[PDB]
Amino acid sequence: MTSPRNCLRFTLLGCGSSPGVPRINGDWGKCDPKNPKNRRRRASLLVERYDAEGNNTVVVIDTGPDFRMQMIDSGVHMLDAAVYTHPHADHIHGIDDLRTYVVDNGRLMDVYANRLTRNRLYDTFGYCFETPVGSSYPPILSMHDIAPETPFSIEGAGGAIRFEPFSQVHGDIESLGFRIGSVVYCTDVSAFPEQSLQYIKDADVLIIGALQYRPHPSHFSLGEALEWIEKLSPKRAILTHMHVPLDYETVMRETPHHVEPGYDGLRFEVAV
Amino acid sequence: MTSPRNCLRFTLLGCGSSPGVPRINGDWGKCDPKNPKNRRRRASLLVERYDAEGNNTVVVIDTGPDFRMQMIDSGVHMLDAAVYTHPHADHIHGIDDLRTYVVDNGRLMDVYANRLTRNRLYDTFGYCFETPVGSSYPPILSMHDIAPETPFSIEGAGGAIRFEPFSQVHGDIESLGFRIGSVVYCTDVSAFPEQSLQYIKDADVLIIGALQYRPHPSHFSLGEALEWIEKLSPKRAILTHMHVPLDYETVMRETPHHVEPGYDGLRFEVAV
Ligand SMILES: Nc1ncnc2c1ncn2[C@@H]1O[C@H](COP(=O)(O)O)[C@@H](O)[C@H]1O
Ligand SMILES: Nc1ncnc2c1ncn2[C@@H]1O[C@H](COP(=O)(O)O)[C@@H](O)[C@H]1O
Ligand SMILES: [K+]
Ligand SMILES: [K+]
Ligand SMILES: [Mn+2]
Ligand SMILES: [Mn+2]
Ligand SMILES: [Mn+2]
Ligand SMILES: [Mn+2]
Repeated sequence: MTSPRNCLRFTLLGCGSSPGVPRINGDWGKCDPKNPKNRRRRASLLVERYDAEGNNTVVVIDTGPDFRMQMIDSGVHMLDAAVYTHPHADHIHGIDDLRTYVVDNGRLMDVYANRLTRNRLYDTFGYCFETPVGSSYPPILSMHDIAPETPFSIEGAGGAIRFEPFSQVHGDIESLGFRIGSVVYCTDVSAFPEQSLQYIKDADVLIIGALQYRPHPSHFSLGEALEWIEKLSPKRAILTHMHVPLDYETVMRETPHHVEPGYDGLRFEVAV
Repeated sequence: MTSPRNCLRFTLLGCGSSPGVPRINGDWGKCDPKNPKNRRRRASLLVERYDAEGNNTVVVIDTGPDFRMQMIDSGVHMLDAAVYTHPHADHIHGIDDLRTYVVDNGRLMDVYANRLTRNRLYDTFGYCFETPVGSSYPPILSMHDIAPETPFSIEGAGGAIRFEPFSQVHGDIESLGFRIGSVVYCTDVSAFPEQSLQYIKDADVLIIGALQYRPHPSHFSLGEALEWIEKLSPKRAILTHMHVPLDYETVMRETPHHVEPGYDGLRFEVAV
């Protein structure tokens, strides 16, 4: 058997900070421009469940500006739902590209967001939900609420994928993290509230944001992320949302064996 | 002399329709997937003026979702201004990526838009103009009005670039086209008003949208674009905003010698 079966499969679609690596002006920072692993798209995760016959349920976490190229390069040509962490540009400005799937599926695309995120999507992308005055474009999205500490499930051809959302502090706003089975996704986080600890401890894989070496008001530094990894004892940790000071080979050396920097297209399967 | 001097230089950053080619679901339509010229980013044009010493003024027309990769691949690492045609997703959803230049230039990025476009950018990207409640992010953009039949000039290190905007019908809304010297850029157009004809006739290069073979309410078909090219007698025409029915090699054969389909990265210099 040479295709995925009886598993969850995770693909790190993007592992960069908000301006990407390099920045738009060609700035690679301290990254080796010759290592393709240092070319970073904006942060996003693809989550799939495969059954015994290889049928799949497919869910994306965040639709940033790189969403179209991320999906094309993933090789996965269908989508059941999108789930959002928070309403920052690098996580939402690719939303229009969900249109194609609406035509393929013959129904509105199910999207999942908390109230803060939803209310900002309605402000800035209202035409995706309701046809405005002077337009003939039908809406393309169907909104579902999510909230910390309330699990939700997304159905599809591979069976249901159950998400456990939890609260994160992200500078001056809240973002969501998610546990999916044994795998935890924590991007855009500067502190973990006490009530969220149960969701983040004892993960088989912890995917955790580490922006740079120096402190930043909205994200963990590398040292802060490593302190959390030591406390939470994941079997493996993968760093994400990495900015131009963090070079792949350098960070690989500086971190424990069970910890690695992410790279775009990083893919693994786990039991379900 | 092996770098540009004493010229205008134009780069077709993107030549695709709104979902790109291929679509996000991997659909190439009738395009040969093996020809790299058929991989199309969303429509945008880079305009540069170089002086005798190779100093440049750099202006982008539209900042769609592909804007960051377009600029990186262009090799041009600075920007003086952005000019907008109309407020559709494929032309504006990359706007946040102007942030990097604001830091480099030490001043807000000058953006140019008509009232319709400006009012939609304020709705959907207000935080780029004014810090909202609960935020510490400074604004990044400085807005300037443009209107059909009123020329405007953008200053920079290579000298001024003079734009002549004009009205286009684009289905149920108006879009702007621009003449820059001898070069005319007409994307997202389904009809030309009589008063715009003076700007589009007798171009050295006419860059004109041709979506597909079949009629569409918002864009010229290939046949309609060719009818206009015959009436307007440009020396050379380049087709843009091309959707998945239009294969590069096929359209090259079907069109007169002085007419060609565009491709991403297409670049030419003209006298100033
Ligand atoms: N009010 C806002 N709405 C959406 N995006 C914002 C807002 N304010 C700032 N941003 C952008 O959100 C991103 C913040 O990046 P991060 O450091 O990854 O939390 C940057 O792309 C900012 O330019
Ligand atoms: N009210 C709106 N604001 C912004 N973009 C829109 C709106 N309505 C539709 N669109 C998108 O704008 C694009 C229209 O594409 P075009 O066929 O190139 O004119 C598509 O990406 C649409 O999903
Ligand atoms: K390591
Ligand atoms: K031809
Ligand atoms: Mn972010
Ligand atoms: Mn953020
Ligand atoms: Mn368009
Ligand atoms: Mn349009």
